[PDB]
Amino acid sequence: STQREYVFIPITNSITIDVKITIGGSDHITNIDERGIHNVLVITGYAVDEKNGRLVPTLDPCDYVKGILVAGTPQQAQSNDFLTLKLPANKLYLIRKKGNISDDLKIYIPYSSPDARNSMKTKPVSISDDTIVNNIIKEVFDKIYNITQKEKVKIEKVKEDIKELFSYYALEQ
Amino acid sequence: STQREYVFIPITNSITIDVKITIGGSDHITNIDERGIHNVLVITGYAVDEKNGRLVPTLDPCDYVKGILVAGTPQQAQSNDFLTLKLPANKLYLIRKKGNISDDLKIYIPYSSPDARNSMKTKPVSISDDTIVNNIIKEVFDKIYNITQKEKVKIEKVKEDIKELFSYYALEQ
Amino acid sequence: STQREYVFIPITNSITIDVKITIGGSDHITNIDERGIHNVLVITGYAVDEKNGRLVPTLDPCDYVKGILVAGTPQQAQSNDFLTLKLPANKLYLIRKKGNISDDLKIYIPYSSPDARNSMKTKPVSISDDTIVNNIIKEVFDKIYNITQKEKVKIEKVKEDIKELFSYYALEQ
Amino acid sequence: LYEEDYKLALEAFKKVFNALTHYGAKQAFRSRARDLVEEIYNSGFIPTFFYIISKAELNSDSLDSLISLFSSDNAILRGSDENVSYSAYLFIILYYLIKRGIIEQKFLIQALRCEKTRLDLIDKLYNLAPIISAKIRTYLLAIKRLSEALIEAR
Amino acid sequence: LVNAGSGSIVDYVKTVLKCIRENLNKCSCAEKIYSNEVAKVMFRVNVEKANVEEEVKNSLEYFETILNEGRIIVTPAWHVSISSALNRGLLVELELVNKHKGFVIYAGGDDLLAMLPVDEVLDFIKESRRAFAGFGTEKLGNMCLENGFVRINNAYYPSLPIVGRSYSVIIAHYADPLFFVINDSYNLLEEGKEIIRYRVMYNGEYKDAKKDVAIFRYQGLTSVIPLSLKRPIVSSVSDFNEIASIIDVILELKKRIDEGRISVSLLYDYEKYKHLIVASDEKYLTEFLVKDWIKRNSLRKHVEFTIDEKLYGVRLTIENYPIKIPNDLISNIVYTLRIIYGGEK
Ligand SMILES: [Mn+2]
Repeated sequence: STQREYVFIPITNSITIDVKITIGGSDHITNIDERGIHNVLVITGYAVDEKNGRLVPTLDPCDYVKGILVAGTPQQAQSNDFLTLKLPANKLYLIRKKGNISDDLKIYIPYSSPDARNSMKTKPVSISDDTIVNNIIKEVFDKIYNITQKEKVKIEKVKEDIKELFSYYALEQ
Repeated sequence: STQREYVFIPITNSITIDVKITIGGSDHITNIDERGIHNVLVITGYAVDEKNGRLVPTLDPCDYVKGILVAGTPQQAQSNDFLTLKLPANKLYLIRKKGNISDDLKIYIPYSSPDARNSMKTKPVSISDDTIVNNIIKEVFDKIYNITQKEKVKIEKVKEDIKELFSYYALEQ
Repeated sequence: STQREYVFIPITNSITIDVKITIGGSDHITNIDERGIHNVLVITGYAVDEKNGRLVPTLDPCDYVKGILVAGTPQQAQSNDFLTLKLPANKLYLIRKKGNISDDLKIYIPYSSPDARNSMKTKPVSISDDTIVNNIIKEVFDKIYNITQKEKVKIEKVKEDIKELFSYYALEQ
Repeated sequence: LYEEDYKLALEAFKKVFNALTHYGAKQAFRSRARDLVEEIYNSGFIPTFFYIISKAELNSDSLDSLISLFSSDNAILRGSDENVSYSAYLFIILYYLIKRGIIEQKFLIQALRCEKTRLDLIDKLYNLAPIISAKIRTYLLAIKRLSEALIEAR
Repeated sequence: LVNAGSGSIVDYVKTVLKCIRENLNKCSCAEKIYSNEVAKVMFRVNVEKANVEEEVKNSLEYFETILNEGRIIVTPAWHVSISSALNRGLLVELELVNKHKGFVIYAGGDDLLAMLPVDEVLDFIKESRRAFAGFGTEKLGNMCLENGFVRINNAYYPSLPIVGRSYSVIIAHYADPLFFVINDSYNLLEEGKEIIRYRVMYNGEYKDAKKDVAIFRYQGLTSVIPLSLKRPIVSSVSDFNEIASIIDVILELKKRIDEGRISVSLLYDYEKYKHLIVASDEKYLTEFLVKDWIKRNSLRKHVEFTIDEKLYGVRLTIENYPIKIPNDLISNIVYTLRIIYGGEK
């Protein structure tokens, strides 16, 4: 088994360094082989959280929130707010597959309070404002994925698939 | 309006104590008017259990559990491990819809420990082996719902609307 | 060579003891491995002989007999009328073919005569009357096929295809 | 038109069928169904009714059986298969008369309950014998055929 | 539709279908379960993009415009397949007709016209109906009429069992003007198809169908035999003997009337049992009434030919028309034989 925690992609900055080591498990799956993002596990059922950037649960399956499959150890401020599940790996939610996996995984899940005293709604927004299509990448992809800055300098192909792929509904709360 | 709490129907009596007030406010979202249960509710991503019959959290793309809405509170002593949410009533998932909306409800849901220690194995479950199915009609829609079975003697109709509506998943261990 | 037994499959209640090599060797052609009946032989220009069932030698091209093929020898009181032919395990028109054979087969086939003293017109009939298929799956299946009833709790997946794949041309004479 | 009389015949026959419990009672009633309509239309309704009642032995037990049978469908007629068959036929006639509005169920059920009133019931029948004979023929023939078909020859 | 698939694509649909009212009504029900498509990609990968937010949306819009409005989508393939299947039927009933001493006047895709001797009518229909659905007790010319298909000796070709087919049979004197016989056959089945309802078995319960009848007429003696008593006609692979079973009944009856097993009065005494039978609804009382009517005019005492129970409660709901039709099946079984044994005077 290997640990695989999930992280979002917001226009704000909520993941700069939240894991000790950038490798974690002994083998990765989500990589870059010159054809956009690959083997991305995605979370359906939960929602993206902008203010106090977290993972918050709602009750509308229309919400699709694309992210990234990072791995490692949860910084030792979690597991009493986090909740983790361990599944037979045919229970993942992956899009843009590049080959299968047969390995039980320990999928760390963030958690936010559902804010049970308020009306919470979402809006369809894709990442825009190109002053923001170049600022999440310099936070996460450079550190975790060693394959970048060591196998490809053509980052223009990933400068495009942030305004179309990682689409998360806005909150406005 | 009310602080709604949820009741799904496993193949057993695994949800009977989480219905305390049984009346709470006045009206409901679920409809049962002479032709089975209309406006039935459902959560996606969870699965019932046998021992500790609460809804396990999963990122399984197939999990879903369906059930009825009943008024009250589970105990007003839990929610250290119970998930509660308020939403303005436009994030609903009424299966077999017939009616209108119920004014910005809060919702309670049964919840279990994701418990990354055992291989989860959930199968699609339906309703069978009627012996357990009667007593809950005398425990979910008789001592609780006072307009159903006080208006329509046709038990053979609704029992078909029941046997083919609550489609849920479960670990079976 | 590897001696074989071609079980003819009508609805007759007279297939009791005609395969005498129950296990005997190492591989029986007609195989049931978690996916139903495969390695199915169908020999054309023939039909059943319900009165002491056999494969009646006819000339019609639309006539045939849909029998199974295992390794056996009938009752050691024959080699008088049965069909004792060897072909190099290649010309076998096999349906649902998953693997090949030992490139040579000696098969003992129930083989009657025209016994022509009356008219003989072809009659196409099927297997029906689910007690019929249920009388043979205890008459022959448990005897030859041990892998049923213990490895497949999908008992119907093997009972289904018989009612849509196991035809036979009769005589009704 | 008298098409209703086949529904009537069927339900009355179901009654007097599942009432007579022993099979000898059934075969006796079969013989009654056959011969008594012949007698009704050869001799008259009143003579044949007198003949029937005389062989039915209307005691208190038999008559409560008949009344409960009008109502229940769980009653059971006992008591000397010849008599029980003649009483089954008496019930067939009275059941027609009731279910078709010739005798009033209240007057009749009263009359089977008391003895001053059996005579007045018989008198009331006599006063309507033409109407009863005219209207009951199809019903009785249906009952006769039903007995021939459903009860085994003896 | 959900079953028209196979293997794994079937599941691809076997989930995606109901997720409209069963689900969030839009293109996010399948996105969860879409992945079992992408669970086979990399062995000889050819595809350009795996971002399917369209082929889940499009395979939802497809079924939405066709279940929101519960029709089918028609294709050139649909039409050409059906027309071809009509041509195979053309061949096979062309062989059927002249199998008996028939004489085609017009064998059409879905229609027919012929003249037969009054001895070969029922047995003809009984097969021609079955043969139309695709079912053979026989090889016809050289076509194998299997269950559901018409296999040309290796070519399994689909027949049309789901398509109904009505029949209209006139027993005409040779010295009758053809003008009238043709008019009153065409209009007979013309309004007979559009007027007569019968008690049928839909979803297990009881419904009233309106077509797949087999009308007769001698000269004022009309009779109607239904042909399916099920809706759809053959919903199972072995329902192929529900079809035209009634004419099997009439054959087993007519075959024994003349062999001296059953008197001639079998068809003159039903006018004494008909009322009880149609006034009954307890099918064992009716079974015994029929058994008694069969037995009381038996030449021996030892023939035991019984009618199936399911042919007891069906009722021929014809309405508001000056034509005379008995409102219960067995009376029509009787009148059909009345016609046919009358077509020999
Ligand atoms: Mn027309």
